Amino acid sequence: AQSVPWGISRVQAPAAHNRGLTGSGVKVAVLDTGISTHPDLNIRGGASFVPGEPSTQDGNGHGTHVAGTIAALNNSIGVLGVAPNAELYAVKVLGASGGGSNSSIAQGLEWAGNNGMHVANLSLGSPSPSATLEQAVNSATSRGVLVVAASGNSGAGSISYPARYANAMAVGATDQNNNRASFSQYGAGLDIVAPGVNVQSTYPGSTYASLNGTSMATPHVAGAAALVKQKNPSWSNVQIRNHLKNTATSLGSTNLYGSGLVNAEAATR
Ligand SMILES: [Ca+2]
Ligand SMILES: [Ca+2]
Repeated sequence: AQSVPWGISRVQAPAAHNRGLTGSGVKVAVLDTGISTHPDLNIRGGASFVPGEPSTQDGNGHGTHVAGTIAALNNSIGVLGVAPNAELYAVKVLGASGGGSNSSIAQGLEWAGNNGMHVANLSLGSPSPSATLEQAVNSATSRGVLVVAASGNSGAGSISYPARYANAMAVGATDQNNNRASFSQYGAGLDIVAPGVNVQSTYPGSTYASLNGTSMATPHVAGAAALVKQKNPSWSNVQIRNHLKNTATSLGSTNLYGSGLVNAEAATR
């Protein structure tokens, strides 16, 4: 039996699926710890930029979990993605420990741009600015990729990098009451928020797990961007970004919530 995780329902993705929008034909790169083969996922390709981890399989679990929130398959098992027909690419920029380098992350972004990805999901952060990261984000953006990044889980009033760079869309996390999750970083640069508490998704070993974090929120937004691109094939990264903010459900102060809660229904109206 297939279950619909609460956050998928909260961003109203099934309404968009009922309009026939499922992310078909949209290329989405997951820059993370990899993505493992899973009965509820379809991986179309990928690349690794971790020294000594030449495969794209996931030795951590984080990347597989993030991938399922974007595109777990619509079928008789498991869970369901915001964009269950999106084309998933596994771009390994983090090692099994969950950490990587600004150089691997930047290589991943360059790969996404060079390979015509439409959306790049970065459920990761670096605590400090890096000109290398910034130029990579800028480069991918100028080639046409929409970069979506997590605000981070320290609870502080400033957001992590590369989410804090202007050309990266910054996503924070809400809970089931549509309040900001205590850990979700906020402040200058925050664009939008999405469910990030008790998020069930796909996990290595053909299983499912629940996790918390802005890493879990971010793929809700990447998924929604995929639905908007299927409806509006000519739209640029910038148009998609602005339309998501414009159609989000306001939750209050932009400092804490950016435009508010991503709404897949209102954005594909
Ligand atoms: Ca499924
Ligand atoms: Ca930003």
